[PDB]
Amino acid sequence: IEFATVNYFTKRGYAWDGKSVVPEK
Amino acid sequence: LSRRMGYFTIQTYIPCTLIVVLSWVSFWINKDAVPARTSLGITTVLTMTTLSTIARKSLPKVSYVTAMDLFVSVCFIFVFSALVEYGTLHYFVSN
Amino acid sequence: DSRDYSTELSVTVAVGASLLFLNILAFAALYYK
Amino acid sequence: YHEHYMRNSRAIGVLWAIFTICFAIINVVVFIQPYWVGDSVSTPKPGYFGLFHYCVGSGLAGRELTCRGSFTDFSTIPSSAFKAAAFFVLLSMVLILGCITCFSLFFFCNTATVYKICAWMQLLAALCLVLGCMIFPDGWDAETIRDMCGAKTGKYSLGDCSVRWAYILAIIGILNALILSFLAFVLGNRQTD
Ligand SMILES: CCCCCCCC/C=C\CCCCCCCC(=O)O[C@H](COC(=O)CCCCCCCCCCCCCCC)COP(=O)(O)OC[C@@H](O)CO
Ligand SMILES: CC(C)CCC[C@@H](C)[C@H]1CC[C@H]2[C@@H]3CC=C4C[C@@H](O)CC[C@]4(C)[C@H]3CC[C@]12C
Ligand SMILES: CCCCCCCCCCCCCCCC(=O)O
Ligand SMILES: CCCCCCCCCCCCCCCC(=O)O
Ligand SMILES: CCCCCCCCCC
Ligand SMILES: [Cl-]
Repeated sequence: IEFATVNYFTKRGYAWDGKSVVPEK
Repeated sequence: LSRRMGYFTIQTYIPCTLIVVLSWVSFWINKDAVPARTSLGITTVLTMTTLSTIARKSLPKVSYVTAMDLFVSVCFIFVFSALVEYGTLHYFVSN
Repeated sequence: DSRDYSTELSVTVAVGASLLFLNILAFAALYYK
Repeated sequence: YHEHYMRNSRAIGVLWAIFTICFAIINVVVFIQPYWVGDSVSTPKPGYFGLFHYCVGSGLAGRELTCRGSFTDFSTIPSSAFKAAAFFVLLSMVLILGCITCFSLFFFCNTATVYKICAWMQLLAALCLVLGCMIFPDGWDAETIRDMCGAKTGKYSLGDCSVRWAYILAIIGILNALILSFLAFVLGNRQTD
């Protein structure tokens, strides 16, 4: 159920690609 | 004589209810996550099938439904309906 | 045991008439333009 | 005037849902409780019977009401008429529970559509209840029902026994179901204004 709740709030369908730098918020 | 229900509550009713809730969880998974929802539905059906086997261990092979058999059958209908619902949704959204 | 069923039927008819009359009040609130 | 009409429609819808829940309670109670017909002073044996269940007395100046029958096992039902009536009452109960489930559709679907959906489903529940109440007396000619009530009983022939609270409550449920169906129809056709 926790995973279901987590997935409900996932916006993008693609994961991190490694090379791209993540601008932290 | 009156039967006690701790066994049947812990081992049959609560597991069946929770498997039904997990079948409901498929509705909240995002559409187009077809492998996830299909696996969830079909494996919930498999788990319900496994759970329905231990219902009749105590009983003889009586040829009528009991309350426990009715409950397990209704839960199986619910998970089956959830899987068929997602199948219909995917078919009508693809085209 | 007194094998008669009048008070039971009396209360049954009473509650039935009460619910029915409530529904007729619903009609009265409805059809009234 | 518009706010008055909106408040009246909302309140009438809420009360209609409340009465729908009440009718569902009535349908469940009449389906379960075995008090459709009852013994009388002239009855040779004491007991009663519902749609499918039946309790009869042994006849030794004591209750000892041996109880047999169950919808879940159709073999125990005395007659095919009783089986058909019990099935129809169950179908009516399923229909009204379906509308109580469809109350949730007011969140998403248009109010007229949901109102008319429960209007038709309550109408069908009412017709099923009528069919059950009409078919249930046909089984009074069953051998066990005749044994309990007496030889005077028969198809549409009450004889010595008496109708108990469950049968009259079922008739009240028929009336309430038809009324709720009409109320739902008019509410669906009225909310458009
Ligand atoms: C022990 C027995 C337990 C049985 C209980 C079973 C529980 C059954 C499930 C849910 C009930 C709650 C459902 C609430 C739904 C009500 C939601 C609601 O009010 O909707 C508005 C209309 O209002 C309306 O006039 C509709 C009015 C009719 C609502 C009828 C249901 C009222 C239920 C209230 C409960 C009463 C207390 C009962 C406890 C005993 C408009 O909407 P909205 O513009 O956003 O878009 C709709 C579309 O048209 C456009 O998107
Ligand atoms: C899907 C939703 C809308 C409706 C569900 C209908 C449910 C509540 C109905 C369908 C079958 C019904 C059961 C059918 C037979 C019996 C045997 C009887 O001796 C007690 C009631 C009992 C155990 C019923 C209880 C209610 C029941 C479980
Ligand atoms: C059958 C129950 C399954 C449980 C599914 C859990 C997913 C819950 C998702 C809803 C989270 C709350 C949403 C708040 C609304 C908002 O976005 O602000
Ligand atoms: C026998 C049931 C199998 C399970 C079917 C689940 C998904 C069915 C989707 C709807 C099928 C009906 C649509 C027919 C459209 C057409 O004419 O091709
Ligand atoms: C007091 C007896 C209660 C019987 C159950 C009512 C069921 C309502 C279904 C919504
Ligand atoms: Cl039973």
